[PDB]
Amino acid sequence: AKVQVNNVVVLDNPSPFYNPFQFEITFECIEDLSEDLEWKIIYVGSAESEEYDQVLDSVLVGPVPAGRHMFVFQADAPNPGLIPDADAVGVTVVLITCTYRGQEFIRVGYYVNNEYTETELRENPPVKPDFSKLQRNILASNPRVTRFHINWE
Amino acid sequence: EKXXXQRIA
Repeated sequence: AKVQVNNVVVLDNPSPFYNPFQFEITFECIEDLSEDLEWKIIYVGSAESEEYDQVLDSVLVGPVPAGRHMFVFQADAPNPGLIPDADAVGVTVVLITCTYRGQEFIRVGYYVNNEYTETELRENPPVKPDFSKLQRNILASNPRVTRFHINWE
Repeated sequence: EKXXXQRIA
């Protein structure tokens, strides 16, 4: 792989549900790449259906200069109006992917736990989720890193 | 319908 992801640090975690995601990413480009590199953050609104995935943000750079690069990838929180009530509270997934010439070469997945923090709400959760009272906890210590063979030339 | 908790992979 001509692009290697050296580190991903999850920032501002845990945080309120409405806070933007912040991932500090360090990567190495072994050689100059003439085409475009695109990073994306995708929120899994529903483990029951991929139709509820929300692309929170995307960053594009091209050509890609060789060397060591670092940036904080920030994305606004998902739209709660598109999250099924059954999936709002509890564990879900957030993904960071990178593509080169449209080919996905790396996917970094985290479990995300959205939970109430006050006793009354944890003991009597409202039938309609209250996103203003949810805390997002990204399970940052163990991301699932998947790499894919792509054509770099 | 929760048995895709392998979306992280």
